[PDB]
Amino acid sequence: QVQLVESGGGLVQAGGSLRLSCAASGFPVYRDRMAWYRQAPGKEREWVAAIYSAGQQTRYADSVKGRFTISRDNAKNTVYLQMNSLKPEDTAVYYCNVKDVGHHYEYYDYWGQGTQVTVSA
Amino acid sequence: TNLCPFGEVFNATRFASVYAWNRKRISNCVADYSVLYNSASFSTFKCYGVSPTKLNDLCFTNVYADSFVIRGDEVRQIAPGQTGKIADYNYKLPDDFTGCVIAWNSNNLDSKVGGNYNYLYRLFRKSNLKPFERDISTEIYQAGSTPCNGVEGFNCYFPLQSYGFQPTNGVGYQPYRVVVLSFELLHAPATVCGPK
Repeated sequence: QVQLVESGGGLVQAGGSLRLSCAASGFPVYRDRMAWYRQAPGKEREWVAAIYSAGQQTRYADSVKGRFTISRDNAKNTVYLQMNSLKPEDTAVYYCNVKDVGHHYEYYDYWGQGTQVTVSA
Repeated sequence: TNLCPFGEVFNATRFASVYAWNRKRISNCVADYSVLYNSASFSTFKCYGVSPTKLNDLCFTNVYADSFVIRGDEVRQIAPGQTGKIADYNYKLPDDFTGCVIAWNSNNLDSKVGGNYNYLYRLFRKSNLKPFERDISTEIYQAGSTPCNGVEGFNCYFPLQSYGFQPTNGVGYQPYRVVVLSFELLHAPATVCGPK
């Protein structure tokens, strides 16, 4: 029932910009936490950004602070990652992520399929 | 001296998340507890240190009404001596509690088609809450020894979690509104008394 679909991405030159989208079905985008992660070739998947319903609304990994902005649209049940001043190190597959709790207090990590983002030197 | 405004608490349109549970002080008014207890509107109505049928005969220095939303199978944690994520990290009753825990299923008002995720509970905390302590901070929780620096990552978690209140949920995972009445009598004149 819970499903995340990433769209956007592709190839961009260094210094360009992109907007990734995460369409959510089965749950409202207005919730505790929605996150973006990225996995570069041969590397561990790492947290990139998150938007929160309580406290500081947005948080960002150090390497993207000041260059990425996360936001949500409730009418379209979508979360966006706007990526400016892209650099080759930003090349990765990007995923959106939520953490849900179930009836027996299980904690399940939900991921999308990922979208490829390539930034050429 | 005016009726106590219990309806302001029990019929509030908006209830708090348990982590930021709400407190209202009730003072200088006539309280009718029987009309609450005998209303057939509540699935839980239990008192510690007082009997529910005798509340109308009691006078108190002050009454506190704490209110919040949890899931049904967590109602059992709103009692002295209980442990669990709610009691440990969100709302803790003392061992010597005097008061009442009142709860009712609010699925008809707190469920949305598609899910209501507005209600949050604290999932991580460094230590347990003391009785009647409120923690509303929203800092990244440092689970390990490396500081988090406002950043999620390994051993670094956002501490609040949404309840996922779908209307089709099982009754244990349905939303329940909760009011905890705390009765204090000190050596001051009683301001909250029953009728007659």
